[PDB]
Amino acid sequence: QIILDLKIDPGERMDPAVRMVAGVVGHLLFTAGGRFTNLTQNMARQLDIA
Amino acid sequence: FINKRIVERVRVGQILAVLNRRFVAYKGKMRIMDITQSLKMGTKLAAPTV
Amino acid sequence: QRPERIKTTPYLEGDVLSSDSGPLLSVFALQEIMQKVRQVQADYMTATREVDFTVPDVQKILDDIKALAAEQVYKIVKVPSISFRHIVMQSRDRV
Repeated sequence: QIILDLKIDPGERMDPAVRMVAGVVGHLLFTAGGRFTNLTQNMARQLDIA
Repeated sequence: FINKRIVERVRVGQILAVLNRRFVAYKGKMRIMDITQSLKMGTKLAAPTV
Repeated sequence: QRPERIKTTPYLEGDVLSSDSGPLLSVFALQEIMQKVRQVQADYMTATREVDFTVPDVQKILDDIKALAAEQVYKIVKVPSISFRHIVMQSRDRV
């Protein structure tokens, strides 16, 4: 009933290590197929790239 | 001499004979939005440093 | 008192960060939904009928629904209402 996407903010400034670690965390925190999903397809693509 | 028909004397029963064009109108409960500027919304990813 | 919350090892014991509840999260979800559409329609030109995307108070609505269950669709009286009346003319045997 609720799915997530990625927020883009030009004012945000962060270490790239945060994004690379979130890449690992997202695969262990979310479900993306089978019977239901918590993510959009673009969000899964971004997590895969991370 | 111009072949176009600019002024023509017509009867009152002939007035509504110019209705021969197909027009498409969108419903008022919908919305029309121009998203051309959305193609430049992005953020650059910085490389890890030292 | 529930058996699931008994802890016999200090592995699962940690610090309390913050709290959250039901009504707060309901209002928060409504605000998050409305803010996004308002921002999107603000950032780009749109042709549509004007709608003000406000957020109501859910708790008052729930209280009103709860109070609505105490109404009565019937009444208790001692005599019924009059259904027939009479008009007296100048006659003495007809009305």
